[PDB]
Amino acid sequence: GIRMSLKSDEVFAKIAKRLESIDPANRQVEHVYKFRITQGGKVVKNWVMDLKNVKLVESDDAAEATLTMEDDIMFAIGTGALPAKEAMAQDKMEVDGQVELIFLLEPFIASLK
Ligand SMILES: CCCCCCCCCCCCCCCC(=O)O
Repeated sequence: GIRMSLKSDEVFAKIAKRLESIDPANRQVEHVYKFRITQGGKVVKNWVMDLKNVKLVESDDAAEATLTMEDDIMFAIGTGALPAKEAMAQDKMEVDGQVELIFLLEPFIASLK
C-alpha cells in the first residue's frame, strides 16, 4: 500500500475493462476526456480516456473536456450513486473545454461492472 491508494482507482480499472467490449463497427462516443482527481484539495492523479483511439492511461495530456473533482466525488459518480449534473450544481465538479461532451458518457455508467 506503499503507492497512494484512491477509491477512484477502482472505477478506472472498471472503465479500462469496459473498453475491452466496445463494438468497433458501431462506435458511439469518439472524444478525448481528462479526469484530474484531487484529494485534500491537491491534484493527486490524472487520467486520460481517449475514445477515439480506445485507450485509458494515467497521463497529463491535453483533452477535449477536462473534469476536476475530489476522489470521493469521482467514486460516487462512477458507481452511479451521484448524478453528474447534481455534482455540477452543488459545485463538487468543475469542467473545462467542450462541456457538453461529458453528458454523452452518462448512459454508459450502468454498464460498469
Ligand atoms: C459524466 C462523468 C462520467 C464518468 C464515468 C464515465 C463512465 C462511462 C465510461 C464508458 C466508456 C464506454 C464508452 C463506449 C463508447 C463507444 O462504444 O463508442
